[PDB]
Amino acid sequence: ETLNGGITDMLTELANFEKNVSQAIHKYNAYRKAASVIAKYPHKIKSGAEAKKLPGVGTKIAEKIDEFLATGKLRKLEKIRQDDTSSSINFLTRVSGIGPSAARKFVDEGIKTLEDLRKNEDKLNHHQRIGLKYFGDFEKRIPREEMLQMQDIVLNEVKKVDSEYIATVCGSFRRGAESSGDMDVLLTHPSFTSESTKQPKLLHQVVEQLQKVHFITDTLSKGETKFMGVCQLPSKNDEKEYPHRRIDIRLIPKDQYYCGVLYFTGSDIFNKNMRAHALEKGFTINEYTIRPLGVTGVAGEPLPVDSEKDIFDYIQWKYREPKDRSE
DNA sequence: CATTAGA
DNA sequence: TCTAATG
Ligand SMILES: [Mn+2]
Ligand SMILES: [Mn+2]
Ligand code: NA
Ligand code: NA
Repeated sequence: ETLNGGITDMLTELANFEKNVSQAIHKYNAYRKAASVIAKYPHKIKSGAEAKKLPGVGTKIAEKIDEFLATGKLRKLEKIRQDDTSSSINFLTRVSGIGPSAARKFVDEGIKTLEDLRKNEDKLNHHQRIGLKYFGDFEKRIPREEMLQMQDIVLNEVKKVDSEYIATVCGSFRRGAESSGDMDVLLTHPSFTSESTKQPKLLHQVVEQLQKVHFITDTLSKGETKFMGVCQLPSKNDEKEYPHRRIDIRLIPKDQYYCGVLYFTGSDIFNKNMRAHALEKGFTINEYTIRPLGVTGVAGEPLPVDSEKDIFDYIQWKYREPKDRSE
């Protein structure tokens, strides 16, 4: 957790690099498994040879480990950190819609900067355009103060469209969090479940509402169950307008909500931990359900849930407020 | 791990 | 269709 800190961090740097710059998935995957075990390793690593004793640690990494233990740095790391081309990819990548792939392509074409991106808006598709347009706004955290204003809007229309809708702004926002990356709203309706062969309008309607009143300003992607967009708080009596925010609305079969909702509420750790517990408690929990575990190894049979309570109940735990869904 | 774009 | 990108 810290006794192995640099080791891990250098390794992660290295790893990341294979994966983005080059396309060395394997090396790339090499580094993480390594980086993952050296972390669990309960003691301070004094040499490569020692690390080496680890699973995943080959001759390759040991070596790096030495140079790093030996001198406060790593050449290859030093070299990569420097290099303009690789530098450039880590950056273009910043744009929503840009990934390694395009980053490499763009680069090899001479697009290294935001400016270049502009001059060639044409080489970019709609998602990336939007990403470019809102670059600045995209990196800015979401003040809960705002988070609450937004939620208030969204719930407001939803209802207005159909009173039957059930919406839940999930995430850290849900989890108390002072700020948040983007708004995730879970959506479900009663006339929509497992079987009940869709109702795409169900997603569309609201999406339509939100736009009608200007909360939604752009669409990264709209399907029949997931909508990825851009929203924004009405710029008041002027002097102050609101940064453009990433928003994801998702449709759900009412018969999956809480799991869903459970799930997204996280925290990643609360999850797994909650998930690990369902196992002893003779179950299984995943994004959509919770099935009783049968001795024969595995088993099935979807337990019926009417709230996040039902689930705790099931696995017989303490109902944890979102607030304390921390770990 | 799964959904939407795209070309 | 594959293949990219975000979650
Ligand atoms: Mn989020
Ligand atoms: Mn999200
Ligand atoms: Na080994
Ligand atoms: Na990006």
